[PDB]
Amino acid sequence: MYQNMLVVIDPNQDDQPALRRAVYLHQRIGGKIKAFLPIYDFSYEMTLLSPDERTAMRQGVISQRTAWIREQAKYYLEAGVPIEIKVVWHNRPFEAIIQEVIAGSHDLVLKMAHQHDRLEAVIFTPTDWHLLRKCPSPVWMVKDQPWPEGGKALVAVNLAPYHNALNEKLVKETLQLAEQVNHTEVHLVGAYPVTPINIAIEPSVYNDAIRGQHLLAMKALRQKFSIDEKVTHVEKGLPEEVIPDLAEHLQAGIVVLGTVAFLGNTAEQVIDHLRCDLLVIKPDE
Amino acid sequence: MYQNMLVVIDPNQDDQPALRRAVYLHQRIGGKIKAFLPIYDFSYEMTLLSPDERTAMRQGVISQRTAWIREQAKYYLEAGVPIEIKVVWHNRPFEAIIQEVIAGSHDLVLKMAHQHDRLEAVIFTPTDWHLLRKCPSPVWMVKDQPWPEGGKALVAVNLAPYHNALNEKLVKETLQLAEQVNHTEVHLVGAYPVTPINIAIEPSVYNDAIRGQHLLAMKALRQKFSIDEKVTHVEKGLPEEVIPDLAEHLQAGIVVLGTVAFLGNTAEQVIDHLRCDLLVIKPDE
Ligand SMILES: OC[C@H]1O[C@H](O)[C@H](O)[C@@H](O)[C@@H]1O
Ligand SMILES: OC[C@H]1O[C@H](O)[C@H](O)[C@@H](O)[C@@H]1O
Ligand SMILES: OC[C@H]1O[C@H](O)[C@H](O)[C@@H](O)[C@@H]1O
Ligand SMILES: [Zn+2]
Ligand SMILES: [Zn+2]
Repeated sequence: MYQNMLVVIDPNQDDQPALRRAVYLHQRIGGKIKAFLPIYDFSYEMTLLSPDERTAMRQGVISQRTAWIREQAKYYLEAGVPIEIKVVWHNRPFEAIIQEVIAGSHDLVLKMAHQHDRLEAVIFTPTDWHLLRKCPSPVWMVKDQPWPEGGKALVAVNLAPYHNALNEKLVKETLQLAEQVNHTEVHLVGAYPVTPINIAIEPSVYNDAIRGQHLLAMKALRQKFSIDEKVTHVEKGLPEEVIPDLAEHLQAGIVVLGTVAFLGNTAEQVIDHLRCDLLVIKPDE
Repeated sequence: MYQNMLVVIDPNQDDQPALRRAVYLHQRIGGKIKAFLPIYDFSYEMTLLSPDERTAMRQGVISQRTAWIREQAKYYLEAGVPIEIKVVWHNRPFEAIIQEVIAGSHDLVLKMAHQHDRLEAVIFTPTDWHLLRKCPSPVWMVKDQPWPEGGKALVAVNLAPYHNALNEKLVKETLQLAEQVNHTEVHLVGAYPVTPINIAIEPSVYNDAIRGQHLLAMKALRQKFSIDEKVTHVEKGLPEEVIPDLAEHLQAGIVVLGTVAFLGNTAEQVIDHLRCDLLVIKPDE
C-alpha cells in the first residue's frame, strides 16, 4: 500500500503531526518511515568563518536535530516502529525533499500544514506548493487539528478520454487505503459548471442535459468499483465551491485530488480553500 | 522605460486598478498599453452544444467583454491614451498571459492584487504566483488600496559573485523609473541573518563582522549609483521580517525584488507577507 513513507519534519516546533499520522498509518498498513529534516544556517556561507568552524556548526546542527527528532519519536521507536532519521544540510527544502523521494523511492510524502482557526483554510507554505506541484510521489498534507469523528474521505473526479484512467487510479488507491485504514467511508464528487447568468444572453435544457452526462459518467465509474450511489455526488458549481462545501457537509477528514509545474485549474483553486487534510496524486505515467 | 505595458484585466469587477496604474504611468513615462483579458466558459466544451452555438457563445463573450472594458476605459481613450483591448479565449489565464507577453514583446505586466484589510497581506492568487515565477517581463502587482502619501520604493538587494550584476539591474531600473515617476524616493535594504540562539552552542564577533561585510557591499553599490547613505539600510534578521517591517516604517508604496519556476527563498518567503505593491524583476539573461 505505502511501504516507504517520507515524513517531512517541521523544524519550528516539537510536536510532529506528520510523523504522528505516519505512525497511525504504519500500525494499520505496515511500511517503513523516514523522518526527514533538511536544515541550514545561511551563516554557513558567511570567508568570515573558519573551515573547521563551518564544519563544527554544520555537524553540530545535524547531531542536535537528530537527537531532538529521536526525543520526539522515542515512544514510536521504543514501541518498535521502524523509523529512520535523516537530517541533511541543504538550503532549498523542497528540492532536498524531492531529491530524497527520488533517491529513497518514497511512495508517500507526509508533511504538516497549519490551520490557525477552525473557521479558516489550512495554510500552505511556498514549500508546500512546490511539493504539491512537483513531487513525483503522492503528497499528504496533515492538518494540525484533530481528525473529525467518523471523518470521510472525499475524492474529486473529473467527469467531462484518458482522464478515465486518472480517475480510476485515484478511486482505486483511495479505496484500498480507506479500507485498510479504519474503513473510512469514501465519497466521490464531480462538479459541473452552470453558465454564468452573464454569459447566458449570448436555455435551461443545458442544465438537465449536462447534469445527465455527468451522472452517467459518475455511475460508470462508481460501478467499475461497486461504489454505493449514496456516497457519490454530482453537483452544480465551481469545483472550489462544491468540494469544500461538500467536505464541510460530509465532515470529510481529507480531500483527494489528482493532477492535470501546474495541477490544473480545479486543483489549484480548490487547494487554497481546504479546511482538512489534502492528498495529491499524480498520474504515475 | 516601459513603452509596451500589458494590463491584465480582472473579470470579477468593474474598477481596474492595474489599468489605472498603467494610465498613471503612461502620462508620465509614455508607452502603449494593451488591456488584456483571457476568458472562457467551460460550458464551451460541454457534444452537448451546437458548433454554431459554441461559436455564438464564444464570439458573444469576446464582444461583450471588449465593450465592457471600453466602458471602464472610456475616459482614458477619450483622453487619448493609446490602449489596445484584447480579449481572448483560453482556459489557462497565466499561460495565456505569458504567451501574450512573448507574442507582443511586452516589457511590463501589471495586474491587480487584492488586500482585504489594511492590517493584512495582499492576496496573491495561484495565477499571480505562476506569473511572478514564470513571466519573462517584469511583473507589477497593484494593490487595490490607495498609494501611501509620499510612499517610497524599497529595493531588496543581495549582499553575500555575479549577483553583483543582478543587484545593479534592479537598482538601475528602479531609479530610472522612480525619477521619471513623481521622483519617488528609492531605498535599498540588505538583511543579514543572525545565527539562531539555538545554533549558537555548536561569538558575537560574528555579528559585527557580518554587519561589516554587508555595509561594505551596500556602500560599493549605493555609490556605483551615487545613492544617499540615508536611504540605504543594512538590517539584522530574516528578509521576510526585515523587508516588510522596513516597508511599514518607510511607508514604502512598492517593494522591488529580483529573482534567483522558483524565485529564491528570500523572494518566496517575502512576497506572501507584503502589504504594498510588488515589482518582480528577473535577470534578462
Ligand atoms: O495566519 C497567521 C499565521 O502567521 C504566523 O506564521 C503565526 O505564527 C501562525 O501561528 C499563524 O497561523
Ligand atoms: O498557488 C501558488 C501559491 O504559491 C505560494 O507558495 C503561496 O504560498 C500561495 O499563496 C500561492 O497560492
Ligand atoms: O480574504 C478573503 C477573501 O475571500 C473572498 O474571495 C472575498 O470575496 C474577498 O473579498 C476576500 O478578501
Ligand atoms: Zn496559528
Ligand atoms: Zn476582500
